[PDB]
Amino acid sequence: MDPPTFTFNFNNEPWVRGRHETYLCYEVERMHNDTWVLLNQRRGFLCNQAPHKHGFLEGRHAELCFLDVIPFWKLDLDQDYRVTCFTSWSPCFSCAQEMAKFISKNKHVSLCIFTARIYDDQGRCQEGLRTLAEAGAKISIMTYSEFKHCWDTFVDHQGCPFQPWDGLDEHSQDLSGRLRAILQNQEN
Ligand SMILES: [Zn+2]
Repeated sequence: MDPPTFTFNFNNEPWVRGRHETYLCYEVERMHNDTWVLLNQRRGFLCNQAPHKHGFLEGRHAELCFLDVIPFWKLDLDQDYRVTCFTSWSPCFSCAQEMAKFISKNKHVSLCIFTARIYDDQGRCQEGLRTLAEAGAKISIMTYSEFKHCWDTFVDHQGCPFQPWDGLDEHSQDLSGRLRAILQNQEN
């Protein structure tokens, strides 16, 4: 892990050059009712690009890979599991359907996804976002404070301190307004 490894992916603001880049960072934790074990010491990353070794990209979603990663770890249903995924983009329609059904098959795992920015892939898909909030695990806008936590865990700040600002958080407040509308329509 490099000190700016997390900042590099988040510093993709300029990536708007006509190329599509996806960066996903996630962590896994084991929790027991008697005690809680934090495997934060280890971490991993997922990309939405298909494997280069087979040749040209064949098609792989970064968010979809994480959902398949849980079942690959053969997690125990009798043991509590807490998994968090850090991503900054909207999920593909195929991922929305899998995210809702996935939790239905595993409600014993606490899954939380933070999106720095949310863009609607298509219109009339507002219903998918509402369902995604209910079954698409818990989703919230990443705040600078939350970013600081990922900064220490994903990168060894030892010797390399991160200086956070309330600039990105200001944009999140406006984004929360649009997202609030989706949650505001939460019919009782
Ligand atoms: Zn997908």
